[PDB]
Amino acid sequence: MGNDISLIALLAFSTLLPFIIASGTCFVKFSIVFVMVRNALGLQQIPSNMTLNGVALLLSMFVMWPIMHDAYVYFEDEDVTFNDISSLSKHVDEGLDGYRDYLIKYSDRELVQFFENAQLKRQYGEETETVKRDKDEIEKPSIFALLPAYALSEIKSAFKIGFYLYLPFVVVDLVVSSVLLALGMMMMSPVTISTPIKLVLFVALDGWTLLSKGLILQYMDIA
Amino acid sequence: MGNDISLIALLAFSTLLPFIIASGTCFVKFSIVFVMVRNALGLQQIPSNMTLNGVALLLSMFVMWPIMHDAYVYFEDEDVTFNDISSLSKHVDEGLDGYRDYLIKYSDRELVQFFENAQLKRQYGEETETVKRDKDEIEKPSIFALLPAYALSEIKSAFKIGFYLYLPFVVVDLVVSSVLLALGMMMMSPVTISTPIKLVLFVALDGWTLLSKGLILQYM
Amino acid sequence: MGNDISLIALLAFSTLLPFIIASGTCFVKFSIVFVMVRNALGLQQIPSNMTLNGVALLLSMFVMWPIMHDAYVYFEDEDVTFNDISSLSKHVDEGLDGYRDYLIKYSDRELVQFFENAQLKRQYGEETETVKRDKDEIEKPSIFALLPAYALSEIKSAFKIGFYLYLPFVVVDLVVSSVLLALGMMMMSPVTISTPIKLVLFVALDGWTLLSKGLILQYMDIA
Amino acid sequence: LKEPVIVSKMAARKKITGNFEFHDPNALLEKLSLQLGLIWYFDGQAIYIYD
Amino acid sequence: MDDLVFAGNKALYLVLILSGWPTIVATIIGLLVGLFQTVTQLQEQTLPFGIKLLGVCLCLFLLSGWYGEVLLSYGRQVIFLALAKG
Amino acid sequence: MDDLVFAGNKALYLVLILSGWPTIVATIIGLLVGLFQTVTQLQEQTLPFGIKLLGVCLCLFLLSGWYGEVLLSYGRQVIFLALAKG
Ligand SMILES: CCCCCCCCCCCC[N+](C)(C)[O-]
Ligand SMILES: CCCCCCCCCCCC[N+](C)(C)[O-]
Ligand SMILES: CCCCCCCCCCCC[N+](C)(C)[O-]
Ligand SMILES: CCCCCCCCCCCC[N+](C)(C)[O-]
Ligand SMILES: CCCCCCCCCCCC[N+](C)(C)[O-]
Ligand SMILES: CCCCCCCCCCCC[N+](C)(C)[O-]
Repeated sequence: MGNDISLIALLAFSTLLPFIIASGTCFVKFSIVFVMVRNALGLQQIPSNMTLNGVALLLSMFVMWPIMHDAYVYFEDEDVTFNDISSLSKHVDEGLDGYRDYLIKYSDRELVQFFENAQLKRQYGEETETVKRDKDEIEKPSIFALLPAYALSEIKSAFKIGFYLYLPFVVVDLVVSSVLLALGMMMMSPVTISTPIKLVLFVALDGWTLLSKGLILQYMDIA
Repeated sequence: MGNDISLIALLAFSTLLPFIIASGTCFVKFSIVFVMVRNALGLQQIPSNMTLNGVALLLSMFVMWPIMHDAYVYFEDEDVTFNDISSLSKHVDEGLDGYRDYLIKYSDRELVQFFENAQLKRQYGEETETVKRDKDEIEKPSIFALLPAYALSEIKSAFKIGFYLYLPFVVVDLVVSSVLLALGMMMMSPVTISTPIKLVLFVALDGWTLLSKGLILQYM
Repeated sequence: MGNDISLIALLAFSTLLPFIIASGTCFVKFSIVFVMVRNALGLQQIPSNMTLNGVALLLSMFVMWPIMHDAYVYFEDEDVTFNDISSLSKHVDEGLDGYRDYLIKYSDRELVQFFENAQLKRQYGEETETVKRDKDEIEKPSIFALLPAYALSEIKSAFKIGFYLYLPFVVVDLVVSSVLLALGMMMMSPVTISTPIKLVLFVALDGWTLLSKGLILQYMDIA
Repeated sequence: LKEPVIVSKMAARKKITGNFEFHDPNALLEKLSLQLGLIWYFDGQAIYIYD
Repeated sequence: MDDLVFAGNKALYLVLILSGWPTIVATIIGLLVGLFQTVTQLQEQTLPFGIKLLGVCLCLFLLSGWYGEVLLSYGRQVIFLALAKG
Repeated sequence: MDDLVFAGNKALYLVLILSGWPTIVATIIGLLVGLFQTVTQLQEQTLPFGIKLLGVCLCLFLLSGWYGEVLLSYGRQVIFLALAKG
């Protein structure tokens, strides 16, 4: 390396990677969706969590790789050397925008602004605004403001998907229990019979294929 | 590197930093509240503790940042002249008042005063008439008195918030049980019917945003 | 020993080993199948997971050994030293073909191809179209595409098996209830009688031998 | 102006609207510099504008 | 603690009125179908269950919108109380 | 020692006292409805549930206060017995 501080910064980032992946990437969504699938099928032990997480990580890799590569190719250019603090600072700042875009595409601006106004001590932290005036706030917002908003915005999305995924199986359960009451076999627990029906239903839908494809298609587009 | 005993003191503090955050900052409260949300929804393993703690840590920085900035500029940027034990002691102590005031804002007086008297250990077993519940103050309690009173206050506040969060979800599933007993279907457990309802209720409320906003607003 | 970087590669591989076994190997299928059989018999604690996973790991070792031995012998060979990046990289690639060709028999073509389409560099218009000949496309899709398609297809095929295993026990569970109703003993719980029948049926069928044999026969060829 | 113009990314976040004439670019440039708070320079090849 | 008193009492009142309506409908249907079997002197187990199911499903199709209004209102209200001090 | 025995006994005694009234009213309602259904022959079975839900909730409203006073006094007592030794 040509600069000891550049080296230090690089190693620090490399040490923080897993928390950034766990808090600022689509992994947050894909991790949750598969576990909800397993619950809705009513399985305790199987598949293993590390099998599901392994798949989730592989899929998230495709989505995020283009940004990592763009930033690497941008930073490895030694084509300019820097007269001053502000020139360097701006050169660095302009490199993150490929990431900053992706966060701002999916978070929800009203939080972002709320946090911005909060880390500044401004006007005793919260005050009323008579006038509503939007100031190309897309380029202003700090990453330290963007990250939580993204996290919460995407957890919620995962719960929504899990809700939709539960309904078909609930139908099966109530139907089995009703036909058993029609037969008068009142003592017998449905779970002995309803489980295989759920299994064959999911196998016939081929839920893993549809689910995996649709998740990616929300972020990318492919022929 | 200036005075090297000041260098030793800086490296020591830097080593203890995570326990101070874990026991004397609102991280204490945010960490608990989010986990209780997961329990009230009845989920066992998702979201990960990695995610919930990451969020709590981020949010708490906004609240604490104004204080660290002031302490930094007070100690490190300003050059000052001082010459003796008393002048230095006073100079150092005065720098902490910005944090001290935060603790005293969120700590409960009779407990702080008890710990003060316990560490003087004077004349001990002093009665409730040695106190008269005074209101307005220029006292400056010790920080070793203030830290544990703070921790023990934050925890109680968290439990209180967790009381209210459980209620709606408790209603949601006793209704489901009663409807299933209105039908004949007493052999079937509510849980597989009840969970999706709780998830829609929570998204319709957008609970994550109301929680984060309201938690911040207490410290403004 | 040898090239310092080859050493690093060996140690990295050996560090990731259990996640590969857990995500790109038949262990995935056997683990699921045995647990589903336990649930079909209706046992909550017998055998232990620590017994079932031990058996599954041993059975998987037979299937996977020949590939590891062949790849080892292929690299422990002094034949050549390499002039150039393209010669070295194509020599490396030709060693993994045995594994690549194992994954190809079981992953599914359409999902594999979709993932390969996903990796290509983005374009501003939709990507320029292509069709490619079999020696890449049939013979040599990339492993970062094959691996998740394999995992998903394996899970699916496992659920399918579990479905068939449930059917005879469902039959038993119904018949026994209908006979108790024919005798009027309407209040007795039928679980108390159906469970031992299920066990008798499974031992007389010798289900463990059949499962253990046929599962291996799906991958090995024995005469 | 007959010259290429380079504008800082700090200044490019300001906005304007209206109907304008460019009879004399230099004079217009000066009036707008003092009305909007810009600063500008000219090295003989390109005009540079900053906040 | 007037706040804890309020939130605690309302939770139980809501359980009682949310659950009452389906059970009332089910009981009235149960009684009428039990009577009709007596005046007809004709008997079977399944007819009351069959009708009860339809009665409850119609009850839910009709009222469910109001169940949502009531639960959202309570959900907001309790959060504001919990975070009311600041 | 005797403090231990005393506190453990009292725990069971309080369980008995608090739970006693709801279970009484659920019994009396069960008997009355069961008799009524023999006095006029009606073979419903949710009617007991429908009535006894209202019966139990009503007395939970009535006793909501005494429940909290008893438990507070007990908690203070046992905390004293545990810590105040000299
Ligand atoms: C047990 C009754 C559950 C009813 C649904 C509870 C509210 C959450 C779902 C509906 C929310 C209302 N909304 C937004 C759809 O209009
Ligand atoms: C819906 C069943 C569960 C409701 C639990 C409500 C707990 C209320 C706790 C306080 C009771 C004593 N009180 C009313 C004097 O505060
Ligand atoms: C037998 C089903 C029991 C479901 C219990 C919950 C009922 C209220 C919430 C679902 C309402 C559905 N609806 C009417 C909107 O379609
Ligand atoms: C088959 C039983 C399904 C019960 C749960 C149905 C989903 C929750 C109701 C969603 C709609 C709520 N609503 C009517 C207020 O819009
Ligand atoms: C199905 C209800 C079970 C309730 C068990 C707890 C009883 C005490 C409830 C708290 C005191 C009474 N109240 C009215 C404030 O709720
Ligand atoms: C399940 C036991 C009966 C329900 C009451 C449980 C105690 C709740 C706390 C009581 C608080 C009394 N209060 C409001 C005067 O402080």
